[PDB]
Formats: sequence, structure tokens, C-alpha cells
Amino acid sequence: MADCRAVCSLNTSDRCDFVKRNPDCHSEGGYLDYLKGIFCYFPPNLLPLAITLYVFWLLYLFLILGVTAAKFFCPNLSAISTSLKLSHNVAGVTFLAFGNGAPDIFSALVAFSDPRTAGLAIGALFGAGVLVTTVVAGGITILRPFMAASRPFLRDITFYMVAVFLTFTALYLGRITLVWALGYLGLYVFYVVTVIICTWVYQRQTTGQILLQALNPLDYRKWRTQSISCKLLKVAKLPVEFLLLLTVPVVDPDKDDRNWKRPLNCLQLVISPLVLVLTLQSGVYGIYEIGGLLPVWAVVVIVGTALASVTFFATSNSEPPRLHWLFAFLGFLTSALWINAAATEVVNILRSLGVVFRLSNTVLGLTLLAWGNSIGDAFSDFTLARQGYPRMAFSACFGGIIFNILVGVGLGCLLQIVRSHASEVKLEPDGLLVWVLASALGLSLVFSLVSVPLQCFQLSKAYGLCLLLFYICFIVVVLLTEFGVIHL
Amino acid sequence: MADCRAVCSLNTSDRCDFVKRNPDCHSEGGYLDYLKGIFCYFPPNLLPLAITLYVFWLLYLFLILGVTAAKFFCPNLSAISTSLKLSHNVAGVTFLAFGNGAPDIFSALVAFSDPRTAGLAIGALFGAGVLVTTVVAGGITILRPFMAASRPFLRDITFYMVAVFLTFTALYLGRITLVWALGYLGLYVFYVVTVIICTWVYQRQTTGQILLQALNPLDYRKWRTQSISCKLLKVAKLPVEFLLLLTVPVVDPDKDDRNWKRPLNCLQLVISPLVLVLTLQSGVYGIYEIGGLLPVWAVVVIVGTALASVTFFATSNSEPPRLHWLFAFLGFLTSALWINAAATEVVNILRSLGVVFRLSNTVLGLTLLAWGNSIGDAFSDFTLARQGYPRMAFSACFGGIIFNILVGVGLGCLLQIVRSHASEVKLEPDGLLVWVLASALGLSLVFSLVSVPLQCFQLSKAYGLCLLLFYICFIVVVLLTEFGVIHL
Amino acid sequence: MADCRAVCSLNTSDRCDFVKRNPDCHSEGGYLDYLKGIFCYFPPNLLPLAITLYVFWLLYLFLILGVTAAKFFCPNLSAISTSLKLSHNVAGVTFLAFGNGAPDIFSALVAFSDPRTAGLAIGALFGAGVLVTTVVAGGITILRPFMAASRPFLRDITFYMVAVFLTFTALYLGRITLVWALGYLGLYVFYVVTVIICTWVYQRQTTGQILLQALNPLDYRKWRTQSISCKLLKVAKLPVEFLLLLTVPVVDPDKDDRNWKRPLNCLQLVISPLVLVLTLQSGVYGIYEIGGLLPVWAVVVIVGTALASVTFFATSNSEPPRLHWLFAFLGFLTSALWINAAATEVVNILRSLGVVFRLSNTVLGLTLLAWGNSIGDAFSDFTLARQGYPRMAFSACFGGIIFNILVGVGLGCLLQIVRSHASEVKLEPDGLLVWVLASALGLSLVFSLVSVPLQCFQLSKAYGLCLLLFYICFIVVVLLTEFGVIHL
Repeated sequence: MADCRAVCSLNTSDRCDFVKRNPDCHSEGGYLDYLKGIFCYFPPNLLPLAITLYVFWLLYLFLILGVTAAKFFCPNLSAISTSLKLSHNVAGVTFLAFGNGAPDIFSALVAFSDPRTAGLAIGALFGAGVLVTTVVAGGITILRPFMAASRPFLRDITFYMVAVFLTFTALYLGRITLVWALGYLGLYVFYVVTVIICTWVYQRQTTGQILLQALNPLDYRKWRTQSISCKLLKVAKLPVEFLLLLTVPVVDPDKDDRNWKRPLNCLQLVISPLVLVLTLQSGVYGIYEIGGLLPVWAVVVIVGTALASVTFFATSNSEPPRLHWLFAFLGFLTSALWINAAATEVVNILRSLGVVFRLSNTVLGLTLLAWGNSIGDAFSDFTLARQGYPRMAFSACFGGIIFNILVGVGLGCLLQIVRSHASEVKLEPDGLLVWVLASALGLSLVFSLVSVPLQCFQLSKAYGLCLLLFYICFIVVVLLTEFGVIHL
Repeated sequence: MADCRAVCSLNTSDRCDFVKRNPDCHSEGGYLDYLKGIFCYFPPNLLPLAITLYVFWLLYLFLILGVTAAKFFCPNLSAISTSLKLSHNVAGVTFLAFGNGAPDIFSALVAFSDPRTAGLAIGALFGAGVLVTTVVAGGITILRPFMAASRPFLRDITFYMVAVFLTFTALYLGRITLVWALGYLGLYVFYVVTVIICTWVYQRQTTGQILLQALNPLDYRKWRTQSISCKLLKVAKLPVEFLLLLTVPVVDPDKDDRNWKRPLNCLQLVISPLVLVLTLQSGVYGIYEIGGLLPVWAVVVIVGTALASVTFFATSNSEPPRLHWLFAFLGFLTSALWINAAATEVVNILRSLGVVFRLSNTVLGLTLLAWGNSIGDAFSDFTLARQGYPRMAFSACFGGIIFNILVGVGLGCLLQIVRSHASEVKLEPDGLLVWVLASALGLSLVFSLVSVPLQCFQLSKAYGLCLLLFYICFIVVVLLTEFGVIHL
Repeated sequence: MADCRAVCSLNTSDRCDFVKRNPDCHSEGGYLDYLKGIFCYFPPNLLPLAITLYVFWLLYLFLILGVTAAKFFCPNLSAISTSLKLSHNVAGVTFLAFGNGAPDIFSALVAFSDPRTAGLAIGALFGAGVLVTTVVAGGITILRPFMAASRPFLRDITFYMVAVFLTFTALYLGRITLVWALGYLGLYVFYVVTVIICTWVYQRQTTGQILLQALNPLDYRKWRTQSISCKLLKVAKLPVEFLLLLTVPVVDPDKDDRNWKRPLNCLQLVISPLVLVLTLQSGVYGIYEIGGLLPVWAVVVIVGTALASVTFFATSNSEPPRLHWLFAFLGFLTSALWINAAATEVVNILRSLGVVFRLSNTVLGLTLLAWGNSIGDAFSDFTLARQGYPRMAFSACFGGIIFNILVGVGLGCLLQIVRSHASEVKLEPDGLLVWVLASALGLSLVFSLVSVPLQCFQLSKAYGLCLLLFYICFIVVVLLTEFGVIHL
């Protein structure tokens, strides 16, 4: 019954027996068993190969998550938002917020679902908070000096500090009960209402050819125009976006036809329910048999092909039907399931690396999960600042993290409480590194709250350079205390 | 004979017996016994109420100190200074310096008078030094870029570093003997002489209506003009300044009549000696009886009313007599006694909070005493910079702390040695937080000494932002080591 | 057989017996025995005098090293470089690099030659790296904003980071074997080749009167023109440069006659071989007798005077002979031997101070050796920036440290391996301060690598102020952990 963190203190011939009958480290969900693979699929000689290969697979999964969220998830959420006839700011605080922060939220939802990994979620949430408010905001001001917006800044910084200190309290007590989770969700509702009300009160005051081009991930002219590095990224993510364009339908509101592609969409109307049944709960309910008479994948593919022929006959190949926002909805679902599968694999990899090297969940979440999840927003915000709109970038910077922390903790803990039939989610402490992380986030927030108003909201290079120096120093201190030079 | 820091390890029914016969924490001065009140006047259920109420009382006492020093003490010192026909710079380095730094000096004088509290004085002096040279000077440069004055800066920084390192030596040896205290006062005399000589060598090279308006603390037009927050502060300090205008006489040199208010002043000529006899040594001498025939408060009120009628008859209600600078002197005395009473109460509150929560004198004096004492200069210096005179603000910033440390340690230790009949004041060490505070002050001074000349005395936003970041980090480290995450 | 760090725990009457028969601290090179002197030449009463005197002697030796390198070593290297008809950039990366970094390299060569002192070399190399990339580069940007050169910066920063991480690996393994040393030298060769190839591909894309004036170290007009401080430095280094001008010949390429001074040079053609034989290995091979018939100093002085008369007769007193670049070579040798003697004395002083005060080699090399060695580079680079060429200063800043670390570790360890007949140089760890130093250098490099490109290579005051603050904080942390307040 030994904890399988004790697998590196065994004779190398008996690590198979341990890994294959110790139940302490069996992935809660997923497809690949990374720890049987790392220990006795590869020969003990070449352990560094297994770990280098796992790190490259982690990086490619982060690319998968970013590409899926930016190009397929968020436009479908926007299609639904426009279909419901909402304004710009309510949309940008609810639907576009969900779309922009998808990777963090799904990562927290997966980590909170298992007692052994719940320390990854806390580390990743606080670490992403520390990273976005120092490196991204600072870099935005270094790239371009601008005059920041007062009211969004003060609103966002105040709400974020309240949410953060509430989470420190929950960490200290050592638990999250469903009253606390419902409190997180209630605070989010109050934030959306205050944004709406403040912005209102201040405003008043041949088929086959089009199928082949539809499935074609790449355009000749742009690819011939970009540099070498952009070509390299495009060829890196070509398989990802081929599977995406093949299996998720995207409704786009700016277009005249609204990306209506009659053969492609009427074929995904068969392809996508199969992806749902195979991906939901990693397939257990997919292969489950009802009654022993009608198999499950068979019935879903049969009904899918029936209704795909039904819609193919009923529509012509020029003008969309009157109800393809349901294509928007169906695309939302299967984009969400793709993100869920990628996040489950990422969390399993990080857990296995923690078992092998006897690392802590806090440092793994603090560094690798946080950076991998924040690469997307960093890229988006820096591009927006360089184009000539740094007010928008600095606003979105502080606007995203509130949604992330609040919805992530709320939903993740609530769903764990519901499926587990428990009354609380225990937050066991991983040493005293969690309090170093907490104090780093706290002081960062305090520095921004004092500095930006005192500059009269005129931000420049000095502010960003100070924040960048602070982040480098914090990371060095974390690494030095994790590996045992400075012990607390 | 147990130390009453051991009162929180007793059965809650026996905390009365301890607090009322343990002599370890029977404070030797003041009016209110905060520790009997916190333990068994309030029911043990609602201890947080007692402490919230004590924190609000601390804040109001800091407001009392600031209002009394700025409006009543310093103008009387200036009235005496002008009456003696002094120049601007000698006055600004002696009399106006005393007036501007009153709260720090009286706080140190009170803390040094008791072996159990002498750690508050060291913490407060070093902490105010760290705060003024990072947050106030930095904020001055952030608000407005300017070209600093070379000679005042170099003079002040050199003198301050000598005084600070001398105090580190005294701390290391663990004592202050009266030779050291007289040395502090001698260094102050040398500093004043060098300022005089350098500035010279570089320059050469119905009655009732006026009584009611005299007692009226508030003016209609200004109050109607200010915002909500200023109205709130005015109504907060109306009782304070009513008692002040009632009991301390102010002679003002710019006015044509020199705030001569015949009925008000000839009535304070009775009111003020009573305040002196009731406030001196918290009243022990006041109620003491001489000979058993003539009571003390009676004789002072009798002589006061006699001489008040005598001066009322002898003067007319338009032109001051030829000797009301004696009103300036009498106002100086009773302003000083008000400040002494407020500082005694503040020190007793901090000591009680240290006993209850088992905190150290160093951290309490490092933060609460230092911030409460420095709010005044912060406000004055930031207003001066925003008005368009940041050279003056940056000069006064480094000019005040020399007076504070030098006169505070000198006088406080000298008076304790005199009343105690001892030969030294023992400086017992409160752990290794005092050396963290010492090194923070040292590095702050070294950074300013290198940076300002290297910029060619052209100061801007980057300097101040670096200093602000350093102060936030230092406070976080102090809090983290006090509460036990990082132990030394 | 006790370690003589245990000499301060003995009765003061028996410290002579220990110091004169303990072989643990009998230094194996140099002229003065600093530890016999500090313990029982001076009376035990006045130990502070011995140490103050030793600190002044250390400072004067650092001045000796700087004056010898800048005025006598480097011009001779340049004379050889021009004589071989090289271009500007190859010369500036090989010969002028050697000349500019002489003190660091000779210091490392001396420290690595003894197991007891090899910790001084690591500390000094890493500490000089930390100092040059924070204080010198930062000060250059504070003095003058400029647009930095991209390609030199990126080349230099990349090569330096590779060299530094390679040395951390060698430190972790605990050894340097001659394969590693040859690897250091091979990396240096690759760096020189890449600089050459990149710059090429981007470019294509009465006798007695002249003798007395020759020996005259001082000029009247300049000395009458400078200030008091410059006069003080000139009189401080007059004896140094008198011995230098007397015993080392300098060939200078800009001059019309090329500093050809017929009597002075034909006399140094006797004087200099004597200095070589007396300075090489501190004189052991000098006084060694061959055969017992011809003494060594006698034969060298005899042959020297013979060939000096021979060259005096053969040449006239106006035009140089056709081969005085051999004077350049002979001057190179004896300048190198002067630098070697001064560096040996400096290392012996630091070792004795470590034994007396029980300090570590890491902190001694981190601060005193690093600062003393880098004063020259800082003076040269700050003067160059103030004159109006800050691109050149910022280039030389990062270009010097690569040569320093790479050639210093390579040659020092290689020569120790060769003379010792061993297979490796053991790098024993002095606690956990070496890892604090390593992490400081690492983060500094990372900050510069991120910040400078992000600013678009437009450098100003904010960058330098951040770097200066970081260096002050790092030094305070080092001092606080060495003296035991913060223990790791």
C-alpha cells in the first residue's frame, strides 16, 4: 500500500510489479498510461529519452489547446452571443471571456476532480495570476506608452483582490464547502451586473470543389508571404487544424454566407456526435451497452447519417437554412470536449513527472501549467499593443484573470462536490511554498494598485521593467527553495 | 511572577486574576488600562470587537497628533523664532524642524522611558527612516520630474548615514550610556552649525461676537466648496480642533493683529495652567497635596483667574499688548503636553496588542508607529510637489529624518538615564528582525547615494518606481518572517 | 596537524609556535609572509593596525595592476598585433581582449594553482560577471541614452550564457578534468572564428637629456592643469610608473619614431632579463646554481651588458633599427611577470584574511577580488560613454567577460593539471553561497536578454536603475547570509 512516490527506491527489476499493482497512481481519466510507459516500456538505460519525449508532447498539447480555443471555440461562442442580440460589453464580459480563458478553466476543472492533483489547480491559478499581472501588463507598457483607462482598471483590480484574499482564506481553513463555491459563482454574477450597470450609466451620462477547399487548412499566398518561422508554426499545426476543420463546425458572424459549407457541415452532422460519445468520460459510457440489443456507437452513427441525408435533401447549396446557429451550438460542444481531452492529458503528464522526480504539485502548477496556459493571451495582447491599441490590451489583461479564478474555482469545486457526493474539497498543504506564491501575488497586486493611479494613469517603460525584474526574482526564489538550497 | 505574555495560556475564567495582580504589564503612565479592558470588561465571546475598537482609537489618536502638531505647535514655534529675529534657514533647521517632527520625537521619548517598550522606539525610528527615503522621496519624483539641489542632498545624506551607523554600533554593543547620548546631541549641534556656515559662505560667494467667531472651528464657504471626502475629514476633526482652539493660544506672525483675540486669550490664560497641571505626569503631581492647607488645582485656578482679570482690565480690545509672545510660549507648552498625552496612549495600545497576540516590539514599531507618525510629512510633501515646488519637498524629505533620529535618541535616552538614576539604557535584542530592518535602511541609503549623482541630479519616474517596489518587497519579507514562514 | 583556521582558538602566547610549524598555511609563492606578520610581529594589542595596513596594501596593489595593464601591457600587445598586420575586429577580440582583461586572468591563474584557494577563483569570476552586467552596463545607460547594436549584443549574450551554464555543470559534478579545460579553450577558438566570419560577411554584404626626459614620469603642464584629486592620484602612482618606465620597454604604433629612446631601451636590454629571472617562480630558479661554476644572475647580467653594448654601437640615436618589435615582445613578457607578482600578493593577502576572520573563499573572491579587478573596466567604459560613444562602451562591456571566464578557467585549470601531474582539479563546495551567486548571475543574464530586445534596443535610464537596485540587494543578501543572520 506504499505511496508510489516510493517507486524510485526499489530495485529496477521490480518497478513493473509496483507500477502495475500499486493503485495509488492510476490516472483518474485519459488514454495513455504515462507511468507504465516511463518505467518499463522503455529500457532503464534511456530514461532521459522518455522524459524529453514527454516534454515535447506537453508542448504540442499546449499548442493544441491554444489553436482549438482561439479559432474554433471562441468564434462559436460569439456566434451564439450575436444570435442572442447582445451588446459589446456584456458579450465581452461573459461569452468572449469564457472563450478567451477556456484552457485555464478546463485545466482547473480536471485538476480539482482528484484529491491527489488538487494542488496543481491552486498552483496554476495563482501562478497564472502572478504571470499575467507582471510580465504581460509590464510588457504592454514597455512596447508602447499610453494613457490607461481609470474606471476599468479600478473596477478590475478591486474585484480581483477580493477574490484572491477569499481564496487565501479558503486555503488557510483547509477546505472548500459548496457554500463557498456558490459564493464564488455569486460574486461572478455580481461582477457582470456591475459592469453592465456602470457602462450603461456612463454611456447615458460543383459541390466537391467547395468541399475540398473547405477541408483545405492552408492558403498558398499567405504561406508564400510569411517568413521561415511562421511557415514552421503553420506546418506544426497543420494536423491539428485538419482534425479540427474536419470534426467541429464553425459559424462566423462577419461573413456574408456565415461559413456555410453545405457538404462539410452536413457531414460533420454525422462526424461530431461520434466524437462526443467517444470523448465523453474517455469512452466508458460510449462502449457501455444498453439492453444488449442496440449498440451505442451504432445507434448514434445511424441516427446521424439519417438526419444528415435528411438535411442534405432539404437544403440547397447556396443559402444557409434558417437555423444554423444550432451548428454554432454543436460546434461549441465538440470544441469543449476536445479541450477537455487535451487538459486531461496535460494533467496526467504533470502528475507522472511529479511522481518520478518527487516534485510538488505547487511548483509544477506554478511554472509549467501556468506558462502553457498563458502563452495564448500573451501573444494576443502583445500583438494588440504593437498594432496601436494598448488601452484594449491592458484592459483585457486584468479583465481575464477575474473570470479565470472565479469561474475556475467555483465550477471545479462544485462539480467535484456533486460527483463525489462529498461535502467539501480538502485543500491539503504542500509545504510552505504555497504561502510564498500567495505573498508574491499579493504584493504584485498592491504595487499595481499604488503605482498606476500615482502616475496619473500614464504608463511607460519604467513600470514594466520593474514588474519584469520582480517576476524573474520570484521564479529564482521558487526554484531555489524547491530544490533545497533555501529550506523553510 | 510569570510574564504576562503568558496570559493567553490560561483558563478564560482566570484571566482577570492574572491581569489584576500580575505587575509585569501594569503600565506606568496614561489614563486608560487597555489590557484589563480587553480581557475581562468585554465578554470573551467578542474579543474581535475590542481589537477593532482599539484600532479605530489608534487611528483617531494619530489624527489628533497630526492636527495638533501642524496647526498649533509649529506656528507657535515660528512665532518664537520670528520674535527672536532669525533668518530663514537657521529657523528651518532648528525650530521648524522641531515642529515638523514632533510626533516621532515624543513617541521615542515615551517609548524609551520603560525597559519593556524600548524596542518600539528603535523599530519606529528605523522604520520611519526606511519609509521616508523610499515611498515619500520616490513619490515626489513620480509626481513631477525636477532637477534636485546638489549641496543640500549631499550634506543631508552624509549626516544621516553617519547617525544611522552610529546607532547600529550602539545596538550591537547592546547599550546606550550617557556619553553616547551627549554625543548624539553634539552631532546635532555640529549639523546646525555646518548648515548655517555653508549657507552663509555660499550666499556671500461687541466682545461676545468675536469670542464666538474665535471659538468657531469651521468656515461656511470653504466647507460648502470642498468635496465629500474633505467634508468627512473636517467633521472627523471638529471635536479635536474645538478642544485645541479652546485650550491652546496661537500667535501667528503673518497676520496684522497676530491672532490677538482679547476674550479668548484672556480666558485661556486661566484654562491652560489647569491643563498643564492635569496632564503633567498624568496628574500625580496635580492631585498631590502640599502642606494639607492649600490644594493644588485650587491655587492654580485662583492665581489664573486673578491674573486673567488683571490683564483683561489693563488692555483694550483692538491692539495687542507689547508682550504676547509670552502667549506664544504658553501655547508651545500646552501643545507639547497634548502631544505627550496622545503619544503615551498610542504606546500603551501598541504594548497591549503585543502582549495579546505575542507580537514583537520591532514589527509593531516598524509598521504601525512608523506609518502613523509619517502620514503628516507624506501629505505635506506630496501637496508641495503637486503645487509646483518639488525641490523644496525633496529637500525637506531628507532634512527631517536627521533631526528625528538624532534628537529622538539623544533626548529620550538622556531623560531616561536622568530619571532612572542609571548609567545606561539596555537595548535587548528582539530576535534577528532588527538586523533585517537595519540592512534595509542601509541599502536604501546606499542606492540613493549612488543613483542621484549618477543621474546628474535629474530625477524622474524610474527612480521613484524602483524605490516603491523595494519598499513593498521589504514589508512582505518582514511579515513573512514575523509570522513564521521564513525563520532565521 | 590542525587546520590553521584553528589558530584563533589558542592562547595568544602560543600563536607563534602554531603559525611557524603548522604547514597548512605556509603559502607556496610570494615574497611576504602575511600571517606570521599579522600574528606575532605586531603585538597582540594592535591587531586592527595590521589589518588596516593590509587593506591599504591591497588597494595599492590593485592600483599597480591597473596601471601596469593599461599603460604598458596592452600597448605592447597592440604593437605586436599591428606588426602582424591584422584588422581591427580580430585584433580587438584577441590581443586587445587579452590586454584589457589581464588582471582577472592572472588572478584566476594564481588562485587555481593551490587546492586551498581555488574557491577564490570561482567566486571572483562569477562576481565580476555579476558586477559588469549590472553596474557597468546599467551605469552606461544612465549616463547617456543610446540605440544599442543588435548583432554584437545577441552574439555576446548567447556565448556568455553557454559558458556560464557549462561552468555550473562543472561545479555540480565537483571537478574539472583536462577534457573540460580543452573544451573551454575550443569554445574560445570557435567564438573568435564566428566574430571574424560574421563581421566579414556583413561587411561584404645630447643623449643624456633625452634619457632624463625618457625616465621622467610626469609632465608639468597637464599636472598644473588638473584638479586636486587628479594630482593626488598622479602622486600616488608616480613610484609605480617610475619602476615601470625604468624596467619595461614600450613600442607604440601611432608615434612617428614609435617611442624609440636609444639610451633607455638599450639599458632596459640589460635591466629586463634580470627582472625576469628574479620574478619567475619568485626567484627559486633564479638563485638555483647550475654546475657550481657560473652563477645565474651573473651570466644573465653579463650577456645582457654584452649585447646592450653591441646594439648601442650598431645603431644611431635618431632612427629605430629594423627589428624593435622584439622590444615589443620583451616588454610583453616583463609586463606579464609584473602582473603575476602583484596577483600572487593579492591572493596571499585574501587567504590570510580568510584564515584570521574565518571567512569563506567565495565571499572574499565575490567582493574584494571582483571589485579590485573591475575598477579599470568601469573607469574606461564610463569615460567612453561620457565622451559620446556609448555604443562602443556597451559592446566592450559584454565582450570582455566572455574572454575573462573562458580563457581564465581554461588556462588556469590546464596549467594546474600540467604542473600537478593530476587528472582533475577538485572544486570543493564552500557551503550554499556559491549557488546564490550562480542564481544571481543567471537571472541578471536572463533579465538583460529579455529586456534589451523588447525595448527595441533603445536603452535609457530605467533599465540601468533597475540593474543597480538589483546589485545592491544581492550584495546585502550575501553579507547577511555570510555573517549568519540568514542561514541556509
